[PDB]
Amino acid sequence: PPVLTSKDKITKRMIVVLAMASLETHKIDKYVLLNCDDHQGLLKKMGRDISEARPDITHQCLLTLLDSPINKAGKLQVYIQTSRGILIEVNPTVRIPRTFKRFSGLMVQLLHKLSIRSVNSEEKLLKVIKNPITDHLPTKCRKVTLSFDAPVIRVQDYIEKLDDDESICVFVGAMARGKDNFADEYVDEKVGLSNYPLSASVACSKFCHGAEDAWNIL
Amino acid sequence: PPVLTSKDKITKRMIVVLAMASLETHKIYVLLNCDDHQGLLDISEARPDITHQCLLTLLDSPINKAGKLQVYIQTSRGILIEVNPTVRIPRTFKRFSGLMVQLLHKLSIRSVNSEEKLLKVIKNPITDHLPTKCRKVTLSFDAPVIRVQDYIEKLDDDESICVFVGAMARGKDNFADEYVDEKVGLSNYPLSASVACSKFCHGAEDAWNIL
Amino acid sequence: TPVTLAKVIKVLARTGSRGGVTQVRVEFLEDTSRTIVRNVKGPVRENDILVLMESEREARRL
Amino acid sequence: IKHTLDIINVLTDQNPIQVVVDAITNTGPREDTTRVGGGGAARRQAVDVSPLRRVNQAIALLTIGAREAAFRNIKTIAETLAEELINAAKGSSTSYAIKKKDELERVAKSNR
RNA sequence: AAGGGCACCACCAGGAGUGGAGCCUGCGGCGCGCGCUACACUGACGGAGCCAGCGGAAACUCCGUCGUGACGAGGAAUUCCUAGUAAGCGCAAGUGCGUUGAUUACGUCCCUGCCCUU
Repeated sequence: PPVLTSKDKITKRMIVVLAMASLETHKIDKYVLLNCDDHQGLLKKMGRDISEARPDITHQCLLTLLDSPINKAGKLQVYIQTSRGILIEVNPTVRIPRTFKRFSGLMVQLLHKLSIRSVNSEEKLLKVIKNPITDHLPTKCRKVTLSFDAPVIRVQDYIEKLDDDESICVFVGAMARGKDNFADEYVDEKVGLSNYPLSASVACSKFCHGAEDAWNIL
Repeated sequence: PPVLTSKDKITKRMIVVLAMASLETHKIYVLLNCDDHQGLLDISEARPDITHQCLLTLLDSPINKAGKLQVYIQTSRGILIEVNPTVRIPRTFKRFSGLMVQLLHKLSIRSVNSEEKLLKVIKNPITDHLPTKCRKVTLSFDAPVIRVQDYIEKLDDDESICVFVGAMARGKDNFADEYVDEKVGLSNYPLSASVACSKFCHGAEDAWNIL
Repeated sequence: TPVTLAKVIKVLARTGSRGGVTQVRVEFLEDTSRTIVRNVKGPVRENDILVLMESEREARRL
Repeated sequence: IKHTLDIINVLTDQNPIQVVVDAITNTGPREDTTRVGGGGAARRQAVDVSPLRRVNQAIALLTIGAREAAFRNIKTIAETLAEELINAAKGSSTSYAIKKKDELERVAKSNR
């Protein structure tokens, strides 16, 4: 089961980009991720970043995606895209840390070193890469933005319409609120998935489920 | 969307019961959990994050928003909790724990205004709280895989569906055997508890034309 | 596709535009009758092929 | 170049120089997109492109194709250039330049 | 306010980078700049061919052998740039020289600046 990366420009696959992700280190003399639990005090004092500190959402989404069959089947890769404009590629075989405390440690280290390397292997597990995301994407790739205010779709149907050699890239806002335009400049359209507002993770399961159904994944 | 409770024994709903949930308070109180109490200790009996993970995964679902879902939690020490479909569970584990600890001490979480109980410890067994027409199933890697959409469509127009999922990192699928009709698998790959939850929610959302 | 080829007559001498893009009056080359104002991207002098798909578009300062 | 031409001719008779010309012929874009103002969240506007640029960019595309096209592999530029020139001198979605042109263009019909 | 102008410390279209590693070296302080060496098959090794200028050179060519077996090609930022030039290459002299040799620009006032006149 060949591991999918940006280097491969041909394979048909599903890509999720967790746009607008809240990852930021915090000094204190030790480092941690800026996050609404520890730093709601500080954030308010400064009078900003009100919910600009939700790295947990990213964490949730990641577990949700990598834990998914479509990932296990090797038909999915993920990318991150930080509020501050940092882009990350996520090796699909990475067993991301289960808890947020351990997640934080590792994201703090990834951000400072720009990559996370397997202790025995020379392929990275996470890698900071250069914008724009559209260089690293497959050549024939449909690009959409998930949005509550966009026309609702059935993902299974939305997917069966894709050319047999055409990938699908979905941008999810990994955040608590905000305009869904974090990607207007790249996408072909925006779609809704439910008549109910969803959380990023749920949008993500919903979409994986759908691809899993349509691409025959159990 | 009128709220589903154990009293309503007629309506056709989906019920997920998070079994072997790790909710053991630790006197210092806070929730016992790997991160902090790694050192103090077997880590498997202390994975409340999994529960917290699933609660978000479950309550955030379109099916709960359509109010045809019901969550129950049954810990590894046999404590039983009914979750109110309309509760907006805390998003962060920390806040989750504060609340979860309180609920175990007080036996219920009350809304600061409404008479409703956002969370409640109820008495066993879980069978005395489910609907009277209700299929009992256990999720298991070690069982015949199924399409959730197909399975749901075979249900009587009145028959509810209650799945037992293990909110644990590892272990035997026996936790509900005294209650289950049948054990089944949702995948060829082994899944995390929360992922297994999505699968079912989503398959049944599909089956039930949600939405 | 009903692709239609055109020939430049007059690149404009005084304009107003964003840099890079220039407006061109084209003769239509199937008939000599139609003439359009269009927008080109690359550096363009007179008397050449233009590939057209959308046939009117009547564009303006961009 | 000499080698490539030979490889191309072995893989279709033809003038490989006809093959070259074609790849350049059916590669150039029709409507390229400019970065209009937008008002902040910029929106691209559907410009037509010059024949000199069409040629210029084509050549660009096919060589960056071959060069970067067949990187870590078991092939020679002569080969991967024959591959990129043959695939493009016919059009069959096997070519990194054809795929790219069709996407630049799909984008243009969007800005109309 | 108006009309002209000029400019990659402007824009329109690219190249080469710098900002990543260790080390060398200067500067600060008690982080910054110039560099050197690096992470193969458009290669390496062996024959062989064999060509400069300033004061039988190397890259390179051909014929063979080998056969994919800290740093894994550099974050946010950001510099300079229009032909024998850029880059590559080595050579003499204490900065010069030649060899191989390009892609892109030669456009505009949309933007940021300045200048002119009103």
